[PDB]
Amino acid sequence: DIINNRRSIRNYKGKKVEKEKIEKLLRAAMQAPSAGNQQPWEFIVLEDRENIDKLSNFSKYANSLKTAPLAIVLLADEEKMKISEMWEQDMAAAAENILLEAAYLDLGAVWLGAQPIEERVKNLKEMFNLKSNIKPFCVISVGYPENSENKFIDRFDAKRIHIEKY
Amino acid sequence: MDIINNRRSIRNYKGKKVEKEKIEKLLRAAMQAPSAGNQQPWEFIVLEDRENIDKLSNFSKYANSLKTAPLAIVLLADEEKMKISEMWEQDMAAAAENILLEAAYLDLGAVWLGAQPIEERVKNLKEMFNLKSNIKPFCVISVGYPENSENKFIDRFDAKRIHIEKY
Ligand SMILES: Cc1cc2nc3c(=O)[nH]c(=O)nc-3n(C[C@H](O)[C@H](O)[C@H](O)COP(=O)(O)O)c2cc1C
Ligand SMILES: Cc1cc2nc3c(=O)[nH]c(=O)nc-3n(C[C@H](O)[C@H](O)[C@H](O)COP(=O)(O)O)c2cc1C
Repeated sequence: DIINNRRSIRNYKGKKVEKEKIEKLLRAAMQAPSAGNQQPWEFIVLEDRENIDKLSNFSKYANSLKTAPLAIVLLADEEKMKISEMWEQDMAAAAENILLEAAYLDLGAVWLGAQPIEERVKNLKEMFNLKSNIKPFCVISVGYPENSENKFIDRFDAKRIHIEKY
Repeated sequence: MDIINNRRSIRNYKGKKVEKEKIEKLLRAAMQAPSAGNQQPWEFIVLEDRENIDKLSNFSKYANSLKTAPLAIVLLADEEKMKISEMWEQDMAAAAENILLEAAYLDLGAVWLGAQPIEERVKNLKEMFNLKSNIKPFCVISVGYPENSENKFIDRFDAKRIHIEKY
């Protein structure tokens, strides 16, 4: 169900995400596959609404943060990268696990892209005073959904399937 | 439902073919992934020909799982579908993760075989399938019924990775 029903939800109720749910989101992230099992992820968890609202300024497409009770900033540590070529993929897998787990827990979430847009990456580095080795990846805003639902939109397209050869 | 915890990289498979219905479900799962701009840039080559699958193992030094796999899915992205080309690898990674999770859900084993951005691997996949310039190899996923490995929970949680409010 969660693969079909997971949606980008950008509008939230007032109430906080339970600490037990926050932990489950982070556990889900850390179960992602990673190149070389390098597990390069670090996470900043925000519940301070003043700071979440400020964080909404990191990009032009991050307005969901203005009502979010929770934000999770996904970062990768260069020093942990055995296979630096594929760190974005590791982080994307972790992000997708968070999104799916959020839907499982009846939460709404949306992936707010950062890497590799320089102005976004720079904003996140500055906002969190990040060391040179700590690379911003994305922000996930999370809350209980307002009006929007985790409901199935059927995106299947058989034209994307090539049998044996392109 | 414990699929996020139990999904493992499975690199050795039984000879049993993956049922047509399960193949379709894997591809459906891929296509439900989020994507920047909703650009949905993905294309898939599905292989069940064992000679072609074995040949495909040569694309990388880390693709030996294909030598026993009854199914391979090559993930590709089309430049001409990209509205936000800066993020296409992320879209494709989300699709790959959906495949892997759906595989575990269906009692299958799978492993992500990285390609992009390793030039030799991408070049080998382009050549093997004679791809158009705009069709970019992303990865290969080998899939089958597990031989001597399991989808089981290896707990990778590390609380030191969690920073509260600030780094
Ligand atoms: C981007 C990426 C590329 C990967 N490439 C390979 C690969 O080429 N060959 C391989 O055997 N495993 C590959 N893996 C699988 C990882 O080695 C595996 O996820 C890691 O060892 C953790 O084990 P798990 O998947 O069981 O959690 C890749 C994983 C990721 C996310
Ligand atoms: C790499 C990536 C970056 C994204 N960046 C943003 C973003 O900055 N702001 C936003 O509102 N949504 C963002 N999204 C969410 C997409 O717009 C969304 O996945 C797409 O419209 C499909 O809708 P769905 O998630 O409901 O399936 C991003 C998604 C991906 C995978």
